[PDB]
Amino acid sequence: GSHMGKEYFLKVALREAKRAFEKGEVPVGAIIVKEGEIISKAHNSVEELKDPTAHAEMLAIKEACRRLNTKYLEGCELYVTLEPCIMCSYALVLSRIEKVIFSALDKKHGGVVSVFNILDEPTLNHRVKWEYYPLEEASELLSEFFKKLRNNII
Amino acid sequence: GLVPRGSHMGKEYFLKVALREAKRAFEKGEVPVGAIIVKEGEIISKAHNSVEELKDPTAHAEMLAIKEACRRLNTKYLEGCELYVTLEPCIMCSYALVLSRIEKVIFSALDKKHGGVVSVFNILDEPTLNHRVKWEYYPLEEASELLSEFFKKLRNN
Ligand SMILES: [Zn+2]
Ligand SMILES: [Zn+2]
Repeated sequence: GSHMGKEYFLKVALREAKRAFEKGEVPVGAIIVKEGEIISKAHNSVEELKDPTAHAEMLAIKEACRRLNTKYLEGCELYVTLEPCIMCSYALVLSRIEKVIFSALDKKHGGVVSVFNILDEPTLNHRVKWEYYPLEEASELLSEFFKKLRNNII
Repeated sequence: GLVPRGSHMGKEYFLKVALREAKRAFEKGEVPVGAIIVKEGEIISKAHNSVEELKDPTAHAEMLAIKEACRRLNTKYLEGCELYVTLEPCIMCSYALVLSRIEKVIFSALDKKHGGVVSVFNILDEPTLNHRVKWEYYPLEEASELLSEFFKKLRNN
């Protein structure tokens, strides 16, 4: 088959971020993969669900747990278009995700390499591995979103 | 001054309502944590840890209560709301308070292991946040004992 590595799965996540952008949401997409199979896909849906916690990662985790009928996502990898925020980073620990791969950094809310290094905190019983795999399109989606925000505010 | 008015119930009263939710969790076989959201003295939502029932690692009491309050008030921001929880919010829930713009969180026991307010991380006192969530540790030993009893019934099986 064709190459289904990190760029491929992040590209799939980018489609979810695109969908979010089209829906007027902050453009972040996430997918959960287990043994090369996509288990769930989700996008930031804060605006449509009127729920500040409805970040892509959170929705993806809930759907994966629902499909696998399990509270833990051991052996699963999460691919997200933007570095997970503090809330989502700890959700990864709680769900026991194996690894998270992200394509852009979040300087003000990131909980992996930016504001806090939540995933590397010693006290943690389960250790979520991570990888920053930058993709130009992920950052451009965010930059375009903020240009739209400015234009929509007098 | 044309209608009746009264003082809002006290912190102990609301924490006791939360403890009731926590006991329900205990009886349902989950981590015994309960939480409620109050706005202008009125209880908007109540919830308890439902991770096992829902098979959802994110279903902590605070998360469920916030989602329910946002839905009942038809808004993503809970400005003016206070959250009472029987255990110090974990890191995930602590930031959820920030994202939801909750005004203050009041808790009755500490979580030395996952605590995100004063124990592991001080998520609320992070000057990076635009919204500052106020917090208060209002100790009630009964809340700590409920958690200890749970963990005890854990090993003893
Ligand atoms: Zn997040
Ligand atoms: Zn929590």
